[PDB]
Amino acid sequence: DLLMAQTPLSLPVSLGDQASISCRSSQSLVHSSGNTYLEWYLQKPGQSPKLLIYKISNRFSGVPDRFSGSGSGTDFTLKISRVEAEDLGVYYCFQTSHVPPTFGGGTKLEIKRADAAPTVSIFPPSSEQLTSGGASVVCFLNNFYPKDINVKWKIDGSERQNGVLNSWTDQDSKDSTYSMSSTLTLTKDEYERHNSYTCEATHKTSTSPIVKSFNRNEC
Amino acid sequence: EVMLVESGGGLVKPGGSLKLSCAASEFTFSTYIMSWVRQTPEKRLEWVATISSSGTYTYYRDSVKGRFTVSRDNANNILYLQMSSLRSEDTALYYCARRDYYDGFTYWGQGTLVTVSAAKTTPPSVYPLAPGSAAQTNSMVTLGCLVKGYFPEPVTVTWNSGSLSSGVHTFPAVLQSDLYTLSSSVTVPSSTWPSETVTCNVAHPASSTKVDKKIVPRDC
Repeated sequence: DLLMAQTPLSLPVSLGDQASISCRSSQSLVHSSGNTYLEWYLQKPGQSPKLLIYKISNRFSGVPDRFSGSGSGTDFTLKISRVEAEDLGVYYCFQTSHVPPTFGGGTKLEIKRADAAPTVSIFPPSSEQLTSGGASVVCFLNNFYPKDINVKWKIDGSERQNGVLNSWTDQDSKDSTYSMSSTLTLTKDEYERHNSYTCEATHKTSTSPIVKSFNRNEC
Repeated sequence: EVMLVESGGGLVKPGGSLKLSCAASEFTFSTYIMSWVRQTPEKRLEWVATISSSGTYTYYRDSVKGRFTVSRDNANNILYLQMSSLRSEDTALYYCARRDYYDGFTYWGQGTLVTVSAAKTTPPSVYPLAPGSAAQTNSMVTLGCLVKGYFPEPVTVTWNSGSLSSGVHTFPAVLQSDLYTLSSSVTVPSSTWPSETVTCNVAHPASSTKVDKKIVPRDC
């Protein structure tokens, strides 16, 4: 079938700098009419996809000049001449010159900004939970950059991996950082047999651990 | 001003059926080709179906032909997708989009989520996250709401009905045991809480549940 390959898969770039994303098809996108029906879309985090370019190089309504599309045959390129923080998200190419219409797999554009240390907060299980037979401790690690982070849990000084679930946001437009949550879930029974609970992180900006802790008896 | 608003998403059994709709306004709907496009759990986009402005001609991705029917109501400006013989493949966020011939998918709705699964609908348990062993560094306070053990996606989380959005992070749900769990965090000035109400608003449309949870300080 007609397949479309995007590269790179992820594209780290600094503000005001240039980025180029490429899309390659497995056969010529030149339609039997001589036309080429290649489009580009941007999906910003939490939004629907947005049309940027159609028919290789025409810019859709409200799309700035610093986006531009070019190419021919089997090779196409979208260029952002001067990257703004708002250009963050996943860029997709799309063809409808040949059956069936197919999208590329997407290129994530990452904004390369200054290092940013996480704000770490730890949240003891609400007493509202505990009747359920379980206890969930939450740790937020917010607004850090780069994304590389080492998070551990300790319980009375001993590390704990069993029961830990992590989730991380996409880069945020407003400040170009990542956030992460980490949640340690135990049975109520085990929760009550330990006293000290600790979330700690190390990051580019802090090699000695950032440590937030609480005691189960404190209020 | 151009608007496309989808609905009808939710949980459906494997081999079951569903109807999505898409209400359009602020353009002449009946003179546009309209499309359905889906986004898979791996974030890939797949074109699903297209219908001509009058409804006369329809085209489908091969894997849905004979299973899905696209149709439209040009009097009321509603695009429909009837889906049968659903499969795990069909789990996706479904967008309606205006298709301007060869000039692109120009306008997209917000999407309605379809989960094909034999697991059961479960509304979320919502617990407050009030900070412990803290009081440090800057002059902000971080609060949250744990939204635990629900099925299917999605939930919507706001804080004070949207007023507090600028300090908000909602984390992606992690799936543990045919149940999802997320947290949402809000960071506000130390002056505004606990002196003022901060409330997370959780909606889970699959279970027709809304939950409001005021975050009140921990004490002894």
